[PDB]
Amino acid sequence: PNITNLCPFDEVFNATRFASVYAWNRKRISNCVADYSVLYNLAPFFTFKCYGVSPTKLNDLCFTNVYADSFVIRGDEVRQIAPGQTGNIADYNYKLPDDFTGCVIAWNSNKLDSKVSGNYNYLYRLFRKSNLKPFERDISTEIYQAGNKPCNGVAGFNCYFPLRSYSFRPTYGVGHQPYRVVVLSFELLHAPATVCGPKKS
Amino acid sequence: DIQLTQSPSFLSASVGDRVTVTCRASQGISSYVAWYQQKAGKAPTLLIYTASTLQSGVPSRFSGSGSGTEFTLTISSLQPEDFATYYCQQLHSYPVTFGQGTRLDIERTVAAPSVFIFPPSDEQLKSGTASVVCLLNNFYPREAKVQWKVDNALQSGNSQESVTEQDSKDSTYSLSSTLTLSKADYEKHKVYACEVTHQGLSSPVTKSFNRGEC
Amino acid sequence: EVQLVESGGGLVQPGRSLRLSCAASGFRFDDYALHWVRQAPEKGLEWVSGISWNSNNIGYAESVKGRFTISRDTAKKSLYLQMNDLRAEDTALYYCVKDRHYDSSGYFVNGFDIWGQGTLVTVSAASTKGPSVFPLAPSSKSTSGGTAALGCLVKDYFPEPVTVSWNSGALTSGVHTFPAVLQSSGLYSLSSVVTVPSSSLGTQTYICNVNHKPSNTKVDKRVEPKSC
Ligand SMILES: *[C@@H]1O[C@H](CO)[C@@H](O[C@@H]2O[C@H](CO)[C@@H](O)[C@H](O)[C@H]2NC(C)=O)[C@H](O)[C@H]1NC(C)=O
Repeated sequence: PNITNLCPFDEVFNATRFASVYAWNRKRISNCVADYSVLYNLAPFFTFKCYGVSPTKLNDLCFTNVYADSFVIRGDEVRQIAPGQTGNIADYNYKLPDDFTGCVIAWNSNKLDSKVSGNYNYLYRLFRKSNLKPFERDISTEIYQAGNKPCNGVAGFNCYFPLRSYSFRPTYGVGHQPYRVVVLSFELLHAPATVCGPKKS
Repeated sequence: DIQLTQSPSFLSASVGDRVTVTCRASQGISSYVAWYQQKAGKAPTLLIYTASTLQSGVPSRFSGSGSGTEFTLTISSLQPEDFATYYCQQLHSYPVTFGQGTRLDIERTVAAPSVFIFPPSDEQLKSGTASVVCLLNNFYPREAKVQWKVDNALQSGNSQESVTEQDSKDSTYSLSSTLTLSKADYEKHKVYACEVTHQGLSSPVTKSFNRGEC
Repeated sequence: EVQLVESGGGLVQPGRSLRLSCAASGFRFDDYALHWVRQAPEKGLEWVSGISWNSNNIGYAESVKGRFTISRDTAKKSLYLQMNDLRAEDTALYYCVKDRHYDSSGYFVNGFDIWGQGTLVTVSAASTKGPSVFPLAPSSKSTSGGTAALGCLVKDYFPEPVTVSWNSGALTSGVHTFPAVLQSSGLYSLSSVVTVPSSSLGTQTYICNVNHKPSNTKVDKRVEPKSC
């Protein structure tokens, strides 16, 4: 149809700072025209594995709305971001649903998020009472006490602080290097057809 | 912490040549180094970062290289606005450390400085102070040496000097020496002399006067 | 355009505090690290302080640590460097700079991109006074090749640097005014001299006009060749 203003695909993929994985951010892309060419043209990235659609033909189809997320994770565990996988971030931080129709993008950031002394701006949750229903965020910082005696906000055996801090260093191997991840989640109900890419006539 | 040294403190050059500034560190800092240019009385701006990546709006003539504990900044061609000061910066730890600074100068013809010596004025004497001024004018090499000689005895620890900026017309420099004496000390000596050594001067030339001579 | 403005500088005395203000515009304040740098006159550059994006990593120089306080406020887009226990060593020009990758240092990409014009801060144990002018009378030893050298000596003007003019600005060619220097006693002084051909000596009167704003003292002193 009509409408020509480009979607803000540069505010998310060029942002200097990415929010930590435990408290991720949610962005709405609507009322614009998408341009997926730039994504795989400019950025040298790996693992463009998308679910529910072939990466080649994202231009022809029209979509209802686009939801953009973003965070940073460890290198060896990037495979955990997929339905049916089990892991610390999958169980406690970010869980994908069984029925998913969208893509994931992951790229290395060893030249951005690496500190000689050690980065401490990125944190992940380590343990929780139960799993998480898909698309849920947590900001809780209260102590989870596994001991019978109530620690009640103190430090002691059988009690641990829920959060743990990453520490990225240039001397680490490729396995532990940080990776920036952005997931795009779609829905193909195709009633309004508002936010789809370029087509003529 | 980590100390950084600029190899050339001052380096003369002409238009269209090739120059290199060597910022040497003490420890191995990988490639966390940067370079800055400061104009005449202006806030310095960034030139290069990580010694390899041009930042923005920077002429392609500038370039950088280095590794480990050695870095070099290269200017392929010289331009009239390139005359400025250059600093190198470490970025490995947290107490950051700048180099002692490199100043660039124009290239020109050697000049023999004109030497003038002035006697203290009578109006100053009654105030309780005495001063003799040694004047150097229009010398192309910035470096020089001023030695104070009184009654055939070298003087030190009580003199100060100041150098003007390079002239925009003659491209020379001017140097003034200020020697401070008390009124009692001034009248005790007989002859006051100034020693000047310069590249364009074959032998040290002394301009002097006697206290009892007009 | 990105602009940084410094304010609050001036003259103070040892043992007293001071505050500054680095206003910022043209960029998002909450996604960039900022630093305070100082520069002594004709002494290169030197680092003072730096802060992180969320005020979590702060580093000071040894010779400066434990005396000053850096504080950033995103509500007013402001950065403040509160001062304490000043000495003469801190007299310098202060720049407020903005780092490019939201964190202090150690990362691969770092650099001071935008530098403010800075403000002058001077600390001293002395007070404003009037300058004393002693003319440099030309003599037979001050002339060579038909051209003579003459000037004026202004001394002990403390507060601010002074400006000098020759023949009410008529004589400008061949004039050299040396930069002001700090005498060991703590008072500023400089000399300004001019070279003129000896043919005009004895026929032309040269009077140097020295104007000092802080003391509101306007002194014009004649210079004539010495008569033996
Ligand atoms: C992210 O920022 C860059 C700024 O460098 C944007 O511009 C691209 O810059 C690269 C660098 O050479 C060029 O190769 C591209 O052609 C530029 N893109 C253009 C002109 O559209 C970039 O567009 C931004 N957005 C991204 C990368 O998604």
